[PDB]
Amino acid sequence: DEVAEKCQKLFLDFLEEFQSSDGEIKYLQLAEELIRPERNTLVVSFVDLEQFNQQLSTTIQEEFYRVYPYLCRALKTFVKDRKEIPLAKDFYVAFQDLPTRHKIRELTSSRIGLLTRISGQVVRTHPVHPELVSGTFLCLDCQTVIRDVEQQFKYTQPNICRNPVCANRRRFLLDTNKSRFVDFQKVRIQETQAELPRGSIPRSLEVILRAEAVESAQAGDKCDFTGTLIVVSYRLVFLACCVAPTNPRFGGKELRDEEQTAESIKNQMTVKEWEKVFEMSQDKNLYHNLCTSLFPTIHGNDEVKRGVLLMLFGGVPKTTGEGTSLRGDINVCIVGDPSTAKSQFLKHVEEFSPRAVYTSGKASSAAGLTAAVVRDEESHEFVIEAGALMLADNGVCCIDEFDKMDVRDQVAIHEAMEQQTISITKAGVKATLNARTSILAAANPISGHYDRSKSLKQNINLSAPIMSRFDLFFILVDECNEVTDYAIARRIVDLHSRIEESIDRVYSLDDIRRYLLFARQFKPKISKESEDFIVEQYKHLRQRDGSGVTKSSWRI
Amino acid sequence: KTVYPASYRFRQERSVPTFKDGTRRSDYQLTIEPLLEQEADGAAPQLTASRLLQRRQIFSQKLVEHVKEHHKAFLASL
Amino acid sequence: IENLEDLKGHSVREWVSMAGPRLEIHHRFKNFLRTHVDSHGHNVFKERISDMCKENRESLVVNYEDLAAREHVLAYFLPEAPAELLQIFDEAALEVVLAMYPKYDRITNHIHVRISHLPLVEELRSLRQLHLNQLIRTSGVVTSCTGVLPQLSMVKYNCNKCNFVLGPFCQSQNQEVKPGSCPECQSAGPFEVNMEETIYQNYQRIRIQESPGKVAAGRLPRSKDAILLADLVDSCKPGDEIELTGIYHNNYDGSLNTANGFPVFATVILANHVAKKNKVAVGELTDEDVKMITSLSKDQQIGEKIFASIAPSIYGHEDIKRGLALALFGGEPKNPGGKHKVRGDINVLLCGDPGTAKSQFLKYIEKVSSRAIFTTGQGASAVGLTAYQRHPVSREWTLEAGALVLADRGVCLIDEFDKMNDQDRTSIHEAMEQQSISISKAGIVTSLQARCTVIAAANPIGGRYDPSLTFSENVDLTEPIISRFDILCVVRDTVDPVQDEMLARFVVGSHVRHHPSNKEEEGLANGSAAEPAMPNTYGVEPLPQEVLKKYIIYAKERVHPKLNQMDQDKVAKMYSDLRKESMATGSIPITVRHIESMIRMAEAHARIHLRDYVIEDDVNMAIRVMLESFIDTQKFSVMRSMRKTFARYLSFR
Repeated sequence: DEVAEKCQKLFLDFLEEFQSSDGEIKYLQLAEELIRPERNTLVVSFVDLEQFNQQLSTTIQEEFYRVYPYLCRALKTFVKDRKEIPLAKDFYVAFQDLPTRHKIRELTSSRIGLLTRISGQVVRTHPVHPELVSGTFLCLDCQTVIRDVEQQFKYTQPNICRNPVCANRRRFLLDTNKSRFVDFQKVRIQETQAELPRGSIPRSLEVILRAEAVESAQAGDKCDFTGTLIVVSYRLVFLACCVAPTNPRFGGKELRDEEQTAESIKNQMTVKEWEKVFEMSQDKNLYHNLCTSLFPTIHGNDEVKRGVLLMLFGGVPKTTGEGTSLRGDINVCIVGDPSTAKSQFLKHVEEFSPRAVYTSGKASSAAGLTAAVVRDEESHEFVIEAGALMLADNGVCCIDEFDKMDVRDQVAIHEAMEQQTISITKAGVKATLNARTSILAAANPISGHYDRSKSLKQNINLSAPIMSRFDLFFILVDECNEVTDYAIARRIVDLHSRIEESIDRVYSLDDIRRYLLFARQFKPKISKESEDFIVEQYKHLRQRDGSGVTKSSWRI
Repeated sequence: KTVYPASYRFRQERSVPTFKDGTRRSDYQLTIEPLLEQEADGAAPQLTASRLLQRRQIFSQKLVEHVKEHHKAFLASL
Repeated sequence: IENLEDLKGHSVREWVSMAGPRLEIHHRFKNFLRTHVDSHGHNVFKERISDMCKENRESLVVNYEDLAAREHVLAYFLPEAPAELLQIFDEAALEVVLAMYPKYDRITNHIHVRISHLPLVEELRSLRQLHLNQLIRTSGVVTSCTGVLPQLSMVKYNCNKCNFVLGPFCQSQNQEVKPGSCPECQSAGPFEVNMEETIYQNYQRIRIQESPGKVAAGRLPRSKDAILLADLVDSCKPGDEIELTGIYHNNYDGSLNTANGFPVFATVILANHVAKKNKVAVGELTDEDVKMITSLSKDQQIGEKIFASIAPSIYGHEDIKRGLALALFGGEPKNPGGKHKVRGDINVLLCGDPGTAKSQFLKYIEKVSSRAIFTTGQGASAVGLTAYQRHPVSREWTLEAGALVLADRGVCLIDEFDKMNDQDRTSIHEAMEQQSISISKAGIVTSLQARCTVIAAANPIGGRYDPSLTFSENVDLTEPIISRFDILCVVRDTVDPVQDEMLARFVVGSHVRHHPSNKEEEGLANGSAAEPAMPNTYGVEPLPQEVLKKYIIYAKERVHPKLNQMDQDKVAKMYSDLRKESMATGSIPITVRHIESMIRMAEAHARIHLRDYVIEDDVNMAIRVMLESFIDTQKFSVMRSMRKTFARYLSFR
């Protein structure tokens, strides 16, 4: 058709007319790498193509499956003018940088041929498998070799041979050294728990990438694949191209993976995120004003508001001398409430921080949240399935009611608060991963309330090896005075009578999430006047631990 | 490379950017760029078994002129 | 025919297709087989012909350095596409063995030549579609193997139409004959099922896995299908780091081409040559490292040189770090008996009070070694241990392996051992008694070798550890598993104001040294360091990282200490002193385990100082280690009767 040919001649001039930063084109440096036959990078920016033409780029994303062979012959002709290339290796369009994102639940029947982008995250990982693209068959009737055999989505066989007398209406023969294959991966994606406000219908979608899109594809990648949905009996498969592991949903573009200077980050961030974190960081009550502005329904108890804010940040995963990362995250848990008022502490964090889960005691068995293993039904092979602790990486997992549970589940999670890693080798299948997820436990008393007659170790079910690996341990303060119920009752009246009017925060929730990425930028150091202050405070808690003679209650 | 910069020449983006690396998907860390004339096929500078035969003598002649230059100082010292 | 660099528009799989240049290439390799010119001039290839016909071993090996040195213009044309050059070369070997030995024709022919020592080695992760149909040398550890499999390769069918029986046919996994073009001039007739006219062909498949030495925390392992044909059969064992060369060729099925539209798209590797490596890794090391290790070993303080480097993150517990370095060697498992194979591995069982970080002491030895794994208690059981069923896809039987088989001659790390099930602790004794497992499944038995050192970390029952009880009863473990280790050095933490000033001072010094911001001027910027070395308890400088890497791959595979006969009779009468004194206050006597184990630590310390034979200085420092671990398993009140009496034995050097 003449419509597809018009979209290729004008696209060839885009790589020479539209400049980049200076008077050079970003595709000029990419042409020097394509000469070496092991790397085929063809990144095309969509936000820059609309500046030169808009009506031309409309038919590209609307009908992409038909212009698929036209993009391979146009880019190969343009690079031929730069430098002569051999005629024995093809390429692949790597169209990325799409500002428009589509939801998995937003799909109909005409989604094929649309060059869009799908979000989500991948859980299951499959090995590479080749694919017959450019092959060569041989007729077993007249002994003639037929070259240039392209396989689309079915078994494309030559119905008419070279001899116009008879043909082979059965099978052929796969060539050996005259057949080019392209390997791919048949990964299994999964809907993210931070984008499902209503309805709980989990499903997946077939995603197939290209040859150079391997390596960076392991169990625990929250990337968003980009490509075009292809329809197969009759199934669905999303043909991807490149990957880009970023933050869940939207968010920033830098956390604990890429490090740069301070002059290159200012050119990418907005101007509204500069003076907001500049004049407010010089105050003296910055650590206290962020406690009331986030929990307006909680009156009093300043010991639980200053620990939840530090839970998101905390320590950093350092590296020892031999190259082994130890700890680097704070853990806390409360006890002294029969699930009557501590439930709101886990709900405010689940809605705020998207990297958080929520489960009860009986809802989590032995595995499920760590790493589940089960033989596949359509492959018959022992695979490894990620849990809830692997999806909430660099975050915090919530868990309530620590009583209605057995003992086999606590043993399988002992390597989470001390090593922050998962090492499960079951059935000769190695699956050693890592996750920096803090455990936000919530212990519950035996008889519901704290008994004053019994000891402090007889009201809880936690033993010594469990509390030794755990970090901070708080207990809810219980006061039986006439002023406690008189002050908490006034906050309940103002909340149920004045709907959406009792909140009097000084900083909205839009700026709280912005200050989460600035903490992971400039890593603080240790002053030379603090080594003498830490060695003199540990000896105080050493004598505070041994109240009797040697041991007592909490071991420090 | 100093005694003969007419065979292999290195290329990288050190200094301030990223020190080569690149972090691609096919391993990139300090590559090498050969210096070979363009052939009649029209592709990458491909080398065979007969091309490296006389090419080794072009690299070895830098040592022949140095093994006899240093020998002059040994005879003058005796 | 002479010049090969002028292909004249041809490709690699076309210039060597005709018989033009083949005349000179075939005559050159044929005359070179009988006329071997090596270094001094010894024709050894002539004697190899008479050696391969004795045991019917059709595997003629040849060094690659010999063919690359005599013909400098042919060292590149061979690794191009040797898929068809080695097949035609097999016919040349038949014209040599039959020309001088006419009695060899009575046996089967088609001798497959071999090739060893390749100048290129590629890992099992960087191979994609660019290395298709390329003879690449790729190593890797073997996961499991398969025995004899009756592969359907030729089935006879009785026919009656022209007095010609149908056959032979092709039904193997390599190539098949699809209906529609019969090889017998496209003919077909009646069929008849037989019962004794079926000649099967040998066929086995091998699983290839990555080496655990290059596996980090946060990666997923990959598998590889290895298809081995005839000749090379039963040449590899599961759980052994060997080397197998093959061609990276695709898979050609023949069972799904009648119903499915796409065949099995997979990339396997055929069989060409095997190489069982252990002993060849030490012979290919560098030379500048052998000279620098001898200059530092002349001092008499090399014993504490590696003890101060174990776990440089937590200070204290000097007796614990001594047992971790001795268990890394594992001793030398020999055969001291005459018919019984006695194991010789140093097994250390750690168990401390939860709160002193016991698992961090094990994460350091797994990074400074060459092969080490890490598992938990609830993450494995009796299935994922050493061996466990079939392949329910097309009626097949293939056994699998666990984690102790793949960890050959290495150090295994097992976490959470006291919380293990009762049905699992009573099934691990078979692997820690003979270093082998006899799998008796489907009437096929096969023995292998698995050298492992069990290093577990247990916890006391319920709350904390109580020194007032015995170690054999304080931990929820059975009794037959305790009498299988060797070093039982345990520690108990308590409030001590006379030594708490070094704990809080060492954790704050390593907090800044092991900081990512400090590595910019130390690891990133060479020639600068903020903090020097930490003050050890012996005044000996520690070791960085590259010293421990080139330490276990040299001393362990070089000097082999033997068994002499010095003053070993003195220990006989000395053992009777404690045998009739242990029950005099309240303690269990010493069994025979502490007698046969003295040879283990005697050869471990002699390997550090590089001693060809055992010395009296090594057997003395081994008694103080076995006694300090046995006293920690009884009551603290009876310690004044054993330490004060045997004070002359606990004070050597």
